Amino acid sequence: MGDWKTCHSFIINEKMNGKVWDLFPEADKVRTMLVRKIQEESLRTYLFTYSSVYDSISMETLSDMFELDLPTVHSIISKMIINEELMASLDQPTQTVVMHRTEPTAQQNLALQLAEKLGSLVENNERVFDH
Amino acid sequence: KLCDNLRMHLSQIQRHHNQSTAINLNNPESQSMHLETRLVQLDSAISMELWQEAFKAVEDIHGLFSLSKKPPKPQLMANYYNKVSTVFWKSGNALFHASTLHRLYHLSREMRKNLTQDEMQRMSTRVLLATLSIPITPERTDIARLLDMDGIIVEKQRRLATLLGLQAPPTRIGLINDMVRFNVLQYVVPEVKDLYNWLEVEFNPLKLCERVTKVLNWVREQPEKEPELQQYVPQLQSNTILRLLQQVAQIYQSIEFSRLTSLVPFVDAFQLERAIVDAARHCDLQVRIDHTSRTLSFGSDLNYATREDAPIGPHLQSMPSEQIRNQLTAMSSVLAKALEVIKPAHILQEKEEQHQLAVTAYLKNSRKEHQRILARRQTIEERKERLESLNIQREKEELEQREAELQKVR
Amino acid sequence: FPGGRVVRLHPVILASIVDSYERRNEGAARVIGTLLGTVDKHSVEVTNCFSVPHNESEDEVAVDMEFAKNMYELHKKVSPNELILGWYATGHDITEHSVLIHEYYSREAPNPIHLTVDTSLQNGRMSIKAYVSTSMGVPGRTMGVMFTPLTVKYAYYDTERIGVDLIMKTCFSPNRVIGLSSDLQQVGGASARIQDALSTVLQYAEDVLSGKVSADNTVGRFLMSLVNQVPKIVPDDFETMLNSNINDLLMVTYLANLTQSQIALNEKLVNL
Amino acid sequence: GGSGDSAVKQVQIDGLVVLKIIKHYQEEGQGTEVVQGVLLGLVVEDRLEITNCFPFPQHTEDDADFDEVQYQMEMMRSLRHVNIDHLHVGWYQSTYYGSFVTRALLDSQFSYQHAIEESVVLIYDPIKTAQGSLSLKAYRLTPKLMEVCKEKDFSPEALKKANITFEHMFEEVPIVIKNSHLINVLMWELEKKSAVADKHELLSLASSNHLGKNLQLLMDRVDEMSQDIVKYNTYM
Amino acid sequence: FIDISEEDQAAELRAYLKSKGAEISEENSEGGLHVDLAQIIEACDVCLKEDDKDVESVMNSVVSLLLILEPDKQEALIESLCEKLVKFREGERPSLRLQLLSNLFHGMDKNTPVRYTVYCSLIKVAASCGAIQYIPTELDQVRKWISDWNLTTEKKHTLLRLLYEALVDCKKSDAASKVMVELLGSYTEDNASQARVDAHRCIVRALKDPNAFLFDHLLTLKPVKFLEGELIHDLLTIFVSAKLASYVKFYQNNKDFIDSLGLLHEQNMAKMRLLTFMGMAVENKEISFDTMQQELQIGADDVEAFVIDAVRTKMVYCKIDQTQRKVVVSHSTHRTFGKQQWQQLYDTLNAWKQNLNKVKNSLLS
Repeated sequence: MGDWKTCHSFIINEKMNGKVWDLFPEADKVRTMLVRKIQEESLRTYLFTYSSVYDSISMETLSDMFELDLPTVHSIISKMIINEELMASLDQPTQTVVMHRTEPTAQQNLALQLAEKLGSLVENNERVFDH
Repeated sequence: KLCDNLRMHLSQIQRHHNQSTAINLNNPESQSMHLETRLVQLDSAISMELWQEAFKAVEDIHGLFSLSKKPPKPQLMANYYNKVSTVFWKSGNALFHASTLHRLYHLSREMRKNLTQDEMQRMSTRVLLATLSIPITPERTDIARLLDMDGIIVEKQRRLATLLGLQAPPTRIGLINDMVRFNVLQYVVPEVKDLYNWLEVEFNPLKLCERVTKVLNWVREQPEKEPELQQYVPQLQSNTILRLLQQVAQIYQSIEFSRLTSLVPFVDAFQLERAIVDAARHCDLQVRIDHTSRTLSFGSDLNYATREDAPIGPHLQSMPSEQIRNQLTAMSSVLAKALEVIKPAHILQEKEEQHQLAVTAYLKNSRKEHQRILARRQTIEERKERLESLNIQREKEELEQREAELQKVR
Repeated sequence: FPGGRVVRLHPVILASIVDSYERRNEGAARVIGTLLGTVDKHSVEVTNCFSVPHNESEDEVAVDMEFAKNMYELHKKVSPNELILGWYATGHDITEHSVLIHEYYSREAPNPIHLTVDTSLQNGRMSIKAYVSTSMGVPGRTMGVMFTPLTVKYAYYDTERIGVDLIMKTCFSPNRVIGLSSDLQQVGGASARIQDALSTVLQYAEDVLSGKVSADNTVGRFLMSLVNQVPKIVPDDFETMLNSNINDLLMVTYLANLTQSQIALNEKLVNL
Repeated sequence: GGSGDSAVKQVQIDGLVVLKIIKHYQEEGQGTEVVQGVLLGLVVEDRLEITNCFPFPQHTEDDADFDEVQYQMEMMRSLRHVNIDHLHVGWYQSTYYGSFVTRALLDSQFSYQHAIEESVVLIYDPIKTAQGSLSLKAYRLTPKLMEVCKEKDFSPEALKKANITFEHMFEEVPIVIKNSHLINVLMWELEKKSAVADKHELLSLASSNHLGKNLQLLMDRVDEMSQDIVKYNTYM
Repeated sequence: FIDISEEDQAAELRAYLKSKGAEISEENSEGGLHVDLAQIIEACDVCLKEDDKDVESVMNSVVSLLLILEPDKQEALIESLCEKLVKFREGERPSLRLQLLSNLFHGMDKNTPVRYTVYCSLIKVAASCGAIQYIPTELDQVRKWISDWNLTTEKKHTLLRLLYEALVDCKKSDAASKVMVELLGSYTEDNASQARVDAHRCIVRALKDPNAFLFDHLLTLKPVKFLEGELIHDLLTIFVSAKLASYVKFYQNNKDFIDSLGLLHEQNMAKMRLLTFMGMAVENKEISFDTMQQELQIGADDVEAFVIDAVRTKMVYCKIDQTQRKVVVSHSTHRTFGKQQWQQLYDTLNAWKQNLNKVKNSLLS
């Protein structure tokens, strides 16, 4: 679902209730680290799901709504575009992302193209068994 | 102990060693097993296993009640157990809540007819609790479950619903529709009944918030008002906003976010926009939420597929707009022109009178051929009987003939 | 208000009577049978029918009622829904031997509905006519009767109505199960050409002397009803969106040619 | 002439038969793989006239267990008493999704075709395949495959028989192309229906617009087809 | 009951059924039969004697009802008896007597009189269920024949006038009102004195239902092309008030009967429909919010609220943008020559498009 405060609540409360937060005096340090990872990867899943409809995105709303600083938000978004190699135009000075990646049909086309690619890969695997 | 006691109980029923349902031996054992499972389920236990043993016990008891004839006080206790079940299912599975609550209102209606129940105030709170609780079924967000095939989860949901005794799980619009046709709607409390009139038929999207908020706070006040009702208010409040947002998406093309916040008064601004953002993230409506001057667009006609539909069909009456879909342009172009010509056009009437004359010319010749065809067909029918049957012997005879021949050439 | 007053029929029920009459088993004149379905208030829903061994003669009636019970069990196993509603017979309407047909029905005890099927070479003779008996004697002699008329109308399944529309085109002349979109486009163009001719006549009637009064804001609403739906709106943004969608639909169609060709590349490798 | 392979002849199917199939529809169990019933007919001019059908009503919900012999026996006693005899020339299915061949129905066809050469299997594919050209398909099985029947097995049988070569994409028999001369009654109905019954004709057409605006039909059929193609191709 | 497959002697069998009620029925049965078997004289007892104290005479009545139709002057016989039913004041068993005959069978409809008598009796005896069955049958019969002799038609117009206000459903009342207005606006009651009184009622009918637009229904077919504009009716005054679009025009042109009840709310409903159509119709078709606030003379959010029920009415019908492109399409309202000239432009468009696209699809089929 992606609600990060809900995700924190289920992990933190039930490990106090179950006597599992108590064990290490680093408990709050580890909780803070897990809190930041949940904030980063909830923002990541939010962008992956909603890039199915998003033309363009403001970065103030991402900062406030995921309760994060602008360096962390710029760092999250830039790494996501840079290392999955996404065709998204990021403006850091004007705090604005433009993409237009849509669509319902394009997803079915990519799924069919993956299915057809696994036809050619098997077609050429059968040849390398043969010879 | 509950799991092994159930194995012992079913084994005892399967003995029949001077024991039968006519002395009601099953009933204290099932009553204990129901009370013990029900208390353990409320206090604390793992979710899965209590239900797995309880469903097997229900299948036996449903069998025994059908065989021995339907017993009114154990069915009334089963109704009381089903009220505990509806609350647990609102936590764990909305489809099972919808079937169990519909079954609870059906069985309690039959108990009122059979046994008389004059508890008018309690019946009124229980009917309002039923109408408000029943349609609230969200959509599936379990992405790994979809990949690993949702149909197996659906197989168990269908069989558990047939075991519950109400066939397949009820769908969102039909569940509202037949609950409205039930005469228990007449008995519904005024504030809740006119809340239904505001939520269903006088669904003006710029006045919904004016109406609902006062009633929503009233049902959230707890001293006599069923504790179940109070915990159903935030989901009812969200379901009200979801129904409103889909209507707004069909009436508005674009809206300022500042004005959009003003139209929906709520507990908090952040929780309100986060709720609109969450529905946008899931895609229970087509939207682009954010922009530099922070304005939101639903657009026209754009993605008029699953994302506008939410996901298979609107959650409200027929004020969804005329968006373009597959074949619709051709169908509307043909249908409008056909309706305009067919309804009053003299040239079409003249064509029909000429066509009717041609049909009568065919028919007046056809009666002559029907007389001749009777003699041809009676001759064919009698000799078709004999010729096809004489061959239908051969296609069997030749199997025996093949063996007899193959037994003469070895 | 009194009960049954409108009867809903559909072409499968009519087809079952025609099939029973024609295949043939000497049924060239008077053929009798049983109709089945369900009811709501003032409406009767007839959803199927079947014939039984019969005689009608001056004065005789035979109904194999014991066959009719077995036929009902087989029908009730086929359809949990269907219930017996009445009897059907080929014309003429209201033969006196109907008193005996009522007595055979009387044994089993439900209400009867009576359907007469006509055969006349007259367009203004209604094809199927519906009646229910009234007065209705019983302990004087048997079951003397007079008939109240009922109105027959079409409404059961839409796929059956769309399929009968196609069958009615086949009745005109085949019409066949591979052209369907093109056949519909020709029907639509045939209709559109009738509209051009009709509107030309409607205007010219006003020009000639005086006309068009029944076709004034009425036709102006029909033409607007067409135009508001198709083409929806008009600007550059929307036709650009339409052309982008034509390119995506063409891309999906192109990819479907590529999938079918890849299935063919797999097919061609494994059939050598 | 209408002769095909072995002794077979082209199929002529009544519109009365199509209406009888449509009454027993594709509901009261939408997802459930129920083979609907048998087709009855006779050898005629150049062709096979398929005159009738009846359904076989099994233990249907989502589940669908097989059913008793005396239902077919009493039905084929009953049918003969009203008209002709139990001349059974094929069988029919709709049933769920768009056109698919669940494997044991091929074995069922193979067993039927070994018993009766003159037989056609009928597949009905209307709105569930998007209605939709080639909506009725009537198929017969290959003689070389039938000639070597029984059986196919796993690799014995098959290795010997399939390396004598048998065709398996095979004869589909074309249905309507002339009058049956039973149209007459329906033609007398047509001029009235139309007529003052115009409300019914217009409403039936108008159902299409409601269906076409509401249903995501091109995307929906592509998703079930994409699912089907990936299932069978990944298995193969 | 008892059977009617006793050997006829049907009149005698029905006379024998009189001598199974009160004593007075028996004396003029048997003492009638000592003079004549008769027809009308024997039948007169069923008309004159009462259905005792409750209406379980229905089964012998059915036998009597067919018996009177064939031998003589059916209409005179069947426009008798019926007022006894109205006097009794039970409706179900009386409705059964009327329902058995209906119309178009058993000595026939007329020519309309037998149908009129059963329909007239049914309106007096029984409410909405009987009337709603009759009206579609009457409508499709009207388009097969309608009377040469006006009094038969005037009897029907009078029944429709009684019926439309006795249909306790506003939109069935509107539908029955429209049928009454179409027939009067077509032929019969012209006879201009009869037309004047219902023409004044038509102005009241237009103001009575806020669904009736303003002048649109009168414009649409024969009525405005049949009733004088200024002479006595005051008809064109409403058409002037509609165009000049203001409370001040109604306040100048209104009259005591409608403003007493009165027309205060309905003027705002009229203002909402007329201005929203007129701006969009002229501008031409994508009006600014700022203009619309000035035209309707209300706030921004009030304009949006007016837009919602303009969209529910379907006088305009597409998604609403924020400040420009506010209300578009439908155009359902009257526009006289500005819809006739649009049709002439559309014909030119249709003729080019349908022929050209038929040529393309005739190279691709």
